[PDB]
Amino acid sequence: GSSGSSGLDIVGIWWTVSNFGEISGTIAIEMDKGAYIHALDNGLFTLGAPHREVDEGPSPPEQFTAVKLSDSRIALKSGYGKYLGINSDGLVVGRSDAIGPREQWEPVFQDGKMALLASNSCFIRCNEAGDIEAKNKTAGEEEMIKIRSCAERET
Repeated sequence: GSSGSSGLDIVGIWWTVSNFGEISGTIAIEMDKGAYIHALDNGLFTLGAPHREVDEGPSPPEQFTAVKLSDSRIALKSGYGKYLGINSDGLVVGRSDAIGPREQWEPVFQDGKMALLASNSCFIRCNEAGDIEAKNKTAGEEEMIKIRSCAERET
């Protein structure tokens, strides 16, 4: 050991992005410490169980496909084959094969931090019960997520 890639948090085949321009293609998001955003067939989303190992990749449904559009907006595609669109109530759901307003997203980056902001001018997070909904504009400490990419590197 004593060599590899110091500076960027890389795990297995996923590396943390630096800016929006880097956030492209298949990517994975992490809300909790180890837990990832899971998807449901019924049309809901809950926090999936965390990983026991240190170096491991997320599940097929846990992963999401990012797509650049405009105005620093990217489209997320659930592993099931749908687009992550926020409901009227404010619950992160995925039941549409199109890129609508609710499907549109707007990532942020301040002092290194970052948070997935919905089209309703509000961030998103999950609860202990497993209810993923959009929170107020206020960005809490837990609200901070870790965006990871698994695209072609330059090494």
